[PDB]
Amino acid sequence: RKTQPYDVYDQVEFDVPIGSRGDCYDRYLCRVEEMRQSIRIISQCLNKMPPGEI
Amino acid sequence: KQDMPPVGGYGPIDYKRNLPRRGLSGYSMFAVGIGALLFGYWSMMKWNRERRRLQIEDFEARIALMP
Repeated sequence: RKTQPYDVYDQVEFDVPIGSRGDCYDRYLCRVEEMRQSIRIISQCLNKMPPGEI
Repeated sequence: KQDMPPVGGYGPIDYKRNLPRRGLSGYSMFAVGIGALLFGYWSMMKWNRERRRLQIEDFEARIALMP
């Protein structure tokens, strides 16, 4: 997502959670701290939508 | 010319994490706890020390008669 752009993805800020040790319970803990990043973007992306065609 | 975004103003509501509340922590327990267990035994040592006082009374009638 941030090493390559998609479709304007570049203009919003987020942090990519990371784990400690390679077991499962640190692949779970991404998927909580990765649901608490999204609500940042949906909250950041309701303010910017410019009028225009589709 | 009817489109979505309002004029100005919003939240946000945060994403943050807190839900830590206690709750008698840190040796406050082990303090009340061992305090109840004792008042348990002190409530014994008396009932059980009274019930024996009746026990002898019961074996008394038996020996009273039975000649």
